[PDB]
Amino acid sequence: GAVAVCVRVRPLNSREESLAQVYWKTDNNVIYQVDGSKSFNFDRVFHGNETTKNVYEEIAAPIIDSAIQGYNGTIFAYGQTASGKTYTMMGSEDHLGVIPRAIHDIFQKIKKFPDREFLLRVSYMEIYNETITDLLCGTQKMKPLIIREDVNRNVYVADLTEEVVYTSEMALKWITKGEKSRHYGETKMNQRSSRSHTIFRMILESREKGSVKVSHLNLVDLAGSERAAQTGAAGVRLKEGCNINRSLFILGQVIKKLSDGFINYRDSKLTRILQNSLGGNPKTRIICTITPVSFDETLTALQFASTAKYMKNTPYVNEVS
Ligand SMILES: Nc1ncnc2c1ncn2[C@@H]1O[C@H](COP(=O)(O)OP(=O)(O)NP(=O)(O)O)[C@@H](O)[C@H]1O
Ligand SMILES: [Mg+2]
Ligand code: NA
Ligand code: NA
Ligand code: NA
Repeated sequence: GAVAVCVRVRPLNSREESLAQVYWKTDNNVIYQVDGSKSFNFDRVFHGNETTKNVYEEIAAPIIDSAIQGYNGTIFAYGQTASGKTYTMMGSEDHLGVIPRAIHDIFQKIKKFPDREFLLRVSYMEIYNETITDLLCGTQKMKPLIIREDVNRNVYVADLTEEVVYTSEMALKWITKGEKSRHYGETKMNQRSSRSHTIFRMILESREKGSVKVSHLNLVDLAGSERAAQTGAAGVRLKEGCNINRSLFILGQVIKKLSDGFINYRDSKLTRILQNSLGGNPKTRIICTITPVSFDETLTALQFASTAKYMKNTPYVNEVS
Protein backbone atom coordinates (compact mmCIF):
# COMPACT_ATOMS: atom_id res chain seq x y z
CA GLY A 1 0.00 0.00 0.00
CA ALA A 2 2.94 2.52 -0.13
CA VAL A 3 2.35 3.15 -3.92
CA ALA A 4 -0.85 2.53 -5.95
CA VAL A 5 -1.86 3.53 -9.48
CA CYS A 6 -5.33 3.79 -11.06
CA VAL A 7 -6.76 4.90 -14.42
CA ARG A 8 -9.80 7.11 -15.03
CA VAL A 9 -11.38 6.91 -18.51
CA ARG A 10 -13.58 9.92 -19.26
CA PRO A 11 -16.54 10.07 -21.65
CA LEU A 12 -15.95 11.64 -25.11
CA ASN A 13 -16.02 15.48 -25.27
CA SER A 14 -17.62 17.87 -27.87
CA ARG A 15 -14.39 18.04 -29.94
CA GLU A 16 -14.13 14.17 -30.20
CA GLU A 17 -17.87 13.80 -31.23
CA SER A 18 -17.43 16.41 -34.08
CA LEU A 19 -14.71 14.03 -35.56
CA ALA A 20 -12.31 9.28 -34.01
CA GLN A 21 -11.57 5.55 -33.41
CA VAL A 22 -12.12 4.01 -29.90
CA TYR A 23 -8.68 2.36 -29.30
CA TRP A 24 -9.29 1.27 -25.64
CA LYS A 25 -11.97 -0.62 -23.64
CA THR A 26 -11.94 -1.42 -19.89
CA ASP A 27 -13.20 -3.39 -16.94
CA ASN A 28 -12.55 -2.50 -13.26
CA ASN A 29 -8.88 -3.65 -13.50
CA VAL A 30 -7.78 -4.01 -17.18
CA ILE A 31 -7.61 -1.49 -20.06
CA TYR A 32 -7.08 -3.28 -23.39
CA GLN A 33 -6.55 -2.28 -27.04
CA VAL A 34 -9.77 -2.81 -29.10
CA ASP A 35 -8.38 -4.56 -32.21
CA GLY A 36 -4.91 -5.55 -30.91
CA SER A 37 -2.93 -7.38 -28.21
CA LYS A 38 -1.84 -4.53 -25.85
CA SER A 39 -3.32 -4.53 -22.32
CA PHE A 40 -2.52 -3.06 -18.91
CA ASN A 41 -3.69 -4.13 -15.43
CA PHE A 42 -4.17 -1.70 -12.54
CA ASP A 43 -5.50 -1.89 -8.98
CA ARG A 44 -8.52 0.13 -10.27
CA VAL A 45 -9.77 1.44 -13.61
CA PHE A 46 -12.69 3.93 -13.41
CA HIS A 47 -15.07 4.09 -16.44
CA GLY A 48 -16.80 7.12 -18.00
CA ASN A 49 -20.01 6.83 -15.84
CA GLU A 50 -18.14 6.52 -12.48
CA THR A 51 -17.98 9.86 -10.64
CA THR A 52 -15.27 11.76 -8.73
CA LYS A 53 -17.07 10.57 -5.50
CA ASN A 54 -16.09 6.96 -6.53
CA VAL A 55 -12.50 8.12 -7.35
CA TYR A 56 -12.33 10.09 -4.05
CA GLU A 57 -13.71 7.33 -1.75
CA GLU A 58 -11.66 4.46 -3.25
CA ILE A 59 -8.29 6.24 -3.95
CA ALA A 60 -8.01 9.44 -1.82
CA ALA A 61 -10.11 8.82 1.34
CA PRO A 62 -7.59 6.16 2.60
CA ILE A 63 -4.70 8.62 2.01
CA ILE A 64 -6.60 11.24 4.11
CA ASP A 65 -7.02 8.52 6.79
CA SER A 66 -3.21 7.81 6.68
CA ALA A 67 -2.48 11.62 6.85
CA ILE A 68 -4.59 11.78 10.07
CA GLN A 69 -2.44 8.82 11.38
CA GLY A 70 0.80 10.84 10.65
CA TYR A 71 1.89 9.45 7.23
CA ASN A 72 2.89 11.77 4.38
CA GLY A 73 0.48 11.26 1.46
CA THR A 74 0.67 12.46 -2.15
CA ILE A 75 -1.97 12.09 -4.94
CA PHE A 76 -0.99 13.05 -8.54
CA ALA A 77 -3.28 13.34 -11.58
CA TYR A 78 -1.34 12.56 -14.80
CA GLY A 79 -2.46 12.45 -18.43
CA GLN A 80 -2.73 14.14 -21.83
CA THR A 81 -4.24 17.66 -22.15
CA ALA A 82 -8.09 17.53 -21.75
CA SER A 83 -7.94 13.96 -20.32
CA GLY A 84 -9.59 15.02 -16.97
CA LYS A 85 -6.84 15.88 -14.40
CA THR A 86 -8.36 19.24 -13.28
CA TYR A 87 -11.94 17.83 -13.55
CA THR A 88 -10.77 15.04 -11.17
CA MET A 89 -8.55 17.12 -8.78
CA MET A 90 -10.54 20.43 -8.54
CA GLY A 91 -13.88 19.93 -10.39
CA SER A 92 -16.53 22.62 -9.75
CA GLU A 93 -19.41 23.43 -7.35
CA ASP A 94 -21.56 21.25 -9.67
CA HIS A 95 -19.33 18.18 -9.02
CA LEU A 96 -16.43 18.57 -6.56
CA GLY A 97 -12.89 17.35 -7.30
CA VAL A 98 -10.51 15.40 -5.00
CA ILE A 99 -9.06 18.62 -3.45
CA PRO A 100 -12.33 20.11 -2.10
CA ARG A 101 -13.64 16.60 -1.16
CA ALA A 102 -10.41 16.02 0.89
CA ILE A 103 -11.01 19.33 2.74
CA HIS A 104 -14.59 18.31 3.73
CA ASP A 105 -13.40 14.75 4.52
CA ILE A 106 -10.54 15.98 6.81
CA PHE A 107 -12.80 18.39 8.83
CA GLN A 108 -15.45 15.61 9.26
CA LYS A 109 -12.92 12.85 10.20
CA ILE A 110 -10.95 14.86 12.83
CA LYS A 111 -14.22 14.96 14.93
CA LYS A 112 -13.78 11.14 15.42
CA PHE A 113 -10.67 12.03 17.61
CA PRO A 114 -11.97 14.48 20.30
CA ASP A 115 -9.07 13.32 22.59
CA ARG A 116 -6.68 14.91 20.00
CA GLU A 117 -5.89 18.58 19.22
CA PHE A 118 -5.43 19.26 15.46
CA LEU A 119 -3.64 22.15 13.77
CA LEU A 120 -4.18 22.34 9.97
CA ARG A 121 -2.37 24.70 7.57
CA VAL A 122 -2.58 24.98 3.78
CA SER A 123 -0.15 26.10 1.06
CA TYR A 124 -0.75 26.38 -2.69
CA MET A 125 2.05 26.65 -5.26
CA GLU A 126 2.46 26.56 -9.00
CA ILE A 127 5.42 25.57 -11.20
CA TYR A 128 5.12 27.66 -14.42
CA ASN A 129 7.98 27.71 -16.99
CA GLU A 130 10.31 26.15 -14.28
CA THR A 131 9.50 29.00 -11.78
CA ILE A 132 7.86 28.28 -8.36
CA THR A 133 5.35 30.82 -7.00
CA ASP A 134 3.05 31.06 -4.00
CA LEU A 135 -0.62 31.18 -5.16
CA LEU A 136 -1.91 32.30 -1.68
CA CYS A 137 0.23 35.35 -0.76
CA GLY A 138 -1.46 37.76 -3.27
CA THR A 139 0.12 39.24 -6.42
CA GLN A 140 2.26 42.08 -4.90
CA LYS A 141 4.24 39.48 -2.71
CA MET A 142 4.62 36.90 -5.57
CA LYS A 143 8.23 36.22 -6.70
CA PRO A 144 10.26 33.16 -7.88
CA LEU A 145 10.77 30.90 -4.79
CA ILE A 146 13.89 28.81 -4.03
CA ILE A 147 13.96 25.03 -3.26
CA ARG A 148 16.25 24.36 -0.25
CA GLU A 149 17.40 21.18 1.51
CA ASP A 150 17.16 21.30 5.33
CA VAL A 151 19.33 19.76 8.11
CA ASN A 152 17.63 16.30 7.55
CA ARG A 153 18.04 16.54 3.70
CA ASN A 154 14.21 17.20 3.36
CA VAL A 155 13.47 19.58 0.37
CA TYR A 156 11.18 22.60 1.01
CA VAL A 157 10.10 25.80 -0.87
CA ALA A 158 11.65 28.77 1.04
CA ASP A 159 9.12 31.49 2.11
CA LEU A 160 6.04 29.54 0.79
CA THR A 161 3.18 30.76 3.03
CA GLU A 162 1.33 28.28 5.26
CA GLU A 163 -2.15 29.47 6.26
CA VAL A 164 -3.79 28.07 9.44
CA VAL A 165 -7.41 26.99 8.75
CA TYR A 166 -10.12 26.19 11.36
CA THR A 167 -13.06 25.35 8.98
CA SER A 168 -13.59 23.72 5.55
CA GLU A 169 -14.95 27.15 4.41
CA MET A 170 -11.62 28.90 5.28
CA ALA A 171 -9.57 26.25 3.37
CA LEU A 172 -11.90 26.51 0.28
CA LYS A 173 -11.58 30.35 0.28
CA TRP A 174 -7.74 29.98 0.12
CA ILE A 175 -8.10 27.54 -2.84
CA THR A 176 -10.38 30.12 -4.58
CA LYS A 177 -7.84 32.90 -3.97
CA GLY A 178 -5.02 30.72 -5.37
CA GLU A 179 -7.09 29.67 -8.45
CA LYS A 180 -7.35 33.42 -9.41
CA SER A 181 -3.52 33.57 -9.92
CA ARG A 182 -3.11 30.05 -11.43
CA HIS A 183 -1.96 29.99 -15.11
CA TYR A 184 -4.69 28.72 -17.47
CA GLY A 185 -4.84 29.07 -21.27
CA GLU A 186 -7.12 28.37 -24.23
CA THR A 187 -6.05 25.77 -26.88
CA LYS A 188 -8.08 23.78 -29.41
CA MET A 189 -7.69 20.76 -27.02
CA ASN A 190 -8.84 22.57 -23.80
CA GLN A 191 -10.48 25.99 -23.48
CA ARG A 192 -9.05 26.05 -19.88
CA SER A 193 -5.77 24.11 -20.10
CA SER A 194 -3.62 24.12 -16.91
CA ARG A 195 -0.38 25.79 -18.16
CA SER A 196 1.53 24.92 -14.93
CA HIS A 197 1.87 22.11 -12.36
CA THR A 198 -0.04 22.94 -9.15
CA ILE A 199 0.50 21.53 -5.66
CA PHE A 200 -2.15 22.02 -2.94
CA ARG A 201 -0.65 21.03 0.44
CA MET A 202 -2.20 20.49 3.86
CA ILE A 203 0.17 20.03 6.85
CA LEU A 204 -1.79 18.10 9.51
CA GLU A 205 -0.37 18.20 13.07
CA SER A 206 -2.02 16.45 16.07
CA ARG A 207 -1.20 15.70 19.72
CA GLU A 208 -3.01 14.14 22.72
CA LYS A 209 -5.31 16.69 24.54
CA GLY A 210 -3.41 15.38 27.68
CA SER A 211 4.66 14.06 20.99
CA VAL A 212 3.24 15.53 17.71
CA LYS A 213 2.15 13.59 14.57
CA VAL A 214 3.01 15.67 11.41
CA SER A 215 1.74 14.75 7.90
CA HIS A 216 2.32 16.56 4.56
CA LEU A 217 -0.71 15.87 2.28
CA ASN A 218 0.25 16.95 -1.28
CA LEU A 219 -2.58 16.99 -3.87
CA VAL A 220 -0.96 17.55 -7.27
CA ASP A 221 -2.62 18.48 -10.57
CA LEU A 222 0.04 18.11 -13.32
CA ALA A 223 0.09 19.87 -16.67
CA GLY A 224 -0.54 17.44 -19.58
CA SER A 225 1.29 16.32 -22.76
CA GLU A 226 0.14 18.23 -25.88
CA ARG A 227 1.06 18.57 -29.58
CA ALA A 228 0.97 21.74 -31.76
CA ALA A 229 -1.01 19.86 -34.51
CA GLN A 230 -3.81 19.27 -31.92
CA THR A 231 -3.68 22.54 -29.88
CA GLY A 232 -3.06 25.10 -32.69
CA ALA A 233 -0.80 26.82 -30.08
CA ALA A 234 1.50 29.71 -31.11
CA GLY A 235 3.64 32.19 -29.16
CA VAL A 236 3.48 31.88 -25.33
CA ARG A 237 0.90 29.00 -25.44
CA LEU A 238 3.33 27.01 -27.69
CA LYS A 239 6.33 27.81 -25.41
CA GLU A 240 4.25 26.62 -22.39
CA GLY A 241 3.51 23.32 -24.23
CA CYS A 242 7.22 22.77 -24.94
CA ASN A 243 8.07 23.43 -21.23
CA ILE A 244 5.22 21.13 -20.09
CA ASN A 245 6.30 18.31 -22.43
CA ARG A 246 9.95 18.67 -21.27
CA SER A 247 8.94 18.53 -17.54
CA LEU A 248 6.73 15.39 -18.11
CA PHE A 249 9.60 13.70 -20.00
CA ILE A 250 11.83 14.28 -16.92
CA LEU A 251 9.11 12.99 -14.50
CA GLY A 252 8.89 9.81 -16.66
CA GLN A 253 12.71 9.32 -16.58
CA VAL A 254 12.73 9.69 -12.72
CA ILE A 255 9.84 7.13 -12.46
CA LYS A 256 11.61 4.72 -14.90
CA LYS A 257 14.91 4.92 -12.88
CA LEU A 258 12.97 4.25 -9.59
CA SER A 259 11.14 1.23 -11.17
CA ASP A 260 14.48 -0.34 -12.30
CA GLY A 261 16.79 -0.12 -9.21
CA PHE A 262 21.59 7.86 -9.39
CA ILE A 263 18.06 9.43 -9.51
CA ASN A 264 18.02 12.77 -11.47
CA TYR A 265 15.47 14.61 -9.25
CA ARG A 266 17.31 17.93 -9.84
CA ASP A 267 16.55 18.01 -13.66
CA SER A 268 13.08 19.67 -13.02
CA LYS A 269 11.55 21.76 -10.21
CA LEU A 270 8.60 19.28 -10.10
CA THR A 271 10.80 16.15 -9.50
CA ARG A 272 12.97 18.13 -7.00
CA ILE A 273 10.11 19.53 -4.82
CA LEU A 274 8.21 16.13 -4.78
CA GLN A 275 11.37 13.92 -4.47
CA ASN A 276 10.03 12.56 -1.14
CA SER A 277 6.80 11.43 -3.02
CA LEU A 278 8.92 9.53 -5.64
CA GLY A 279 10.71 6.69 -3.78
CA GLY A 280 10.71 8.41 -0.34
CA ASN A 281 8.77 8.66 2.96
CA PRO A 282 5.14 8.99 1.74
CA LYS A 283 2.12 7.01 0.54
CA THR A 284 1.78 7.99 -3.12
CA ARG A 285 -1.20 7.50 -5.48
CA ILE A 286 -1.27 8.20 -9.24
CA ILE A 287 -4.61 8.81 -11.04
CA CYS A 288 -3.83 8.39 -14.78
CA THR A 289 -6.59 10.19 -16.79
CA ILE A 290 -7.12 9.00 -20.42
CA THR A 291 -9.49 9.49 -23.35
CA PRO A 292 -10.28 6.19 -25.11
CA VAL A 293 -10.18 7.73 -28.67
CA SER A 294 -6.42 8.53 -28.26
CA PHE A 295 -3.89 5.85 -29.25
CA ASP A 296 -0.34 7.34 -28.85
CA GLU A 297 -0.97 9.80 -25.91
CA THR A 298 -3.06 7.19 -24.02
CA LEU A 299 -0.32 4.55 -24.65
CA THR A 300 2.39 6.90 -23.30
CA ALA A 301 0.21 7.63 -20.22
CA LEU A 302 -0.56 3.92 -19.54
CA GLN A 303 3.17 3.00 -19.90
CA PHE A 304 4.07 5.80 -17.39
CA ALA A 305 1.27 4.62 -14.99
CA SER A 306 2.39 0.93 -15.40
CA THR A 307 6.07 1.83 -14.63
CA ALA A 308 5.04 3.93 -11.59
CA LYS A 309 3.34 0.78 -10.10
CA TYR A 310 6.89 -0.52 -9.27
CA MET A 311 8.10 2.60 -7.44
CA LYS A 312 9.27 1.56 -3.92
CA ASN A 313 8.30 4.14 -1.27
CA THR A 314 9.10 3.55 2.45
CA PRO A 315 6.59 5.61 4.46
CA TYR A 316 6.53 5.69 8.29
CA VAL A 317 4.55 7.63 10.93
CA ASN A 318 6.07 11.15 11.41
CA GLU A 319 6.37 11.91 15.16
CA VAL A 320 8.45 14.87 16.53
CA SER A 321 9.11 16.61 19.94
N1 LIG B 1 -14.78 12.28 -16.10
C1 LIG B 1 -15.31 13.29 -16.76
N2 LIG B 1 -16.66 13.38 -16.92
C2 LIG B 1 -17.16 14.41 -17.61
N3 LIG B 1 -16.51 15.43 -18.20
C3 LIG B 1 -15.18 15.30 -18.00
C4 LIG B 1 -14.52 14.32 -17.31
N4 LIG B 1 -13.15 14.54 -17.33
C5 LIG B 1 -13.02 15.67 -17.99
N5 LIG B 1 -14.22 16.16 -18.43
C6 LIG B 1 -14.50 17.30 -19.26
O1 LIG B 1 -13.34 17.67 -19.97
C7 LIG B 1 -13.03 19.04 -19.69
C8 LIG B 1 -11.53 19.20 -19.71
O2 LIG B 1 -10.98 18.42 -18.62
P1 LIG B 1 -9.72 18.91 -17.69
O3 LIG B 1 -9.72 18.18 -16.40
O4 LIG B 1 -9.66 20.42 -17.73
O5 LIG B 1 -8.43 18.48 -18.51
P2 LIG B 1 -6.90 18.38 -18.06
O6 LIG B 1 -6.59 16.91 -18.02
O7 LIG B 1 -6.86 19.12 -16.75
N6 LIG B 1 -6.11 19.04 -19.27
P3 LIG B 1 -4.95 20.16 -19.22
O8 LIG B 1 -4.96 21.03 -17.95
O9 LIG B 1 -4.97 20.97 -20.47
O10 LIG B 1 -3.63 19.36 -19.21
C9 LIG B 1 -13.70 19.27 -18.34
O11 LIG B 1 -13.83 20.66 -18.16
C10 LIG B 1 -15.00 18.51 -18.49
O12 LIG B 1 -15.93 19.15 -19.35
MG1 LIG C 1 -5.89 20.80 -16.20
NA1 NA D 1 -5.54 -6.77 -25.46
NA1 NA E 1 -7.24 -7.34 -27.46
NA1 NA F 1 5.61 23.62 -16.48
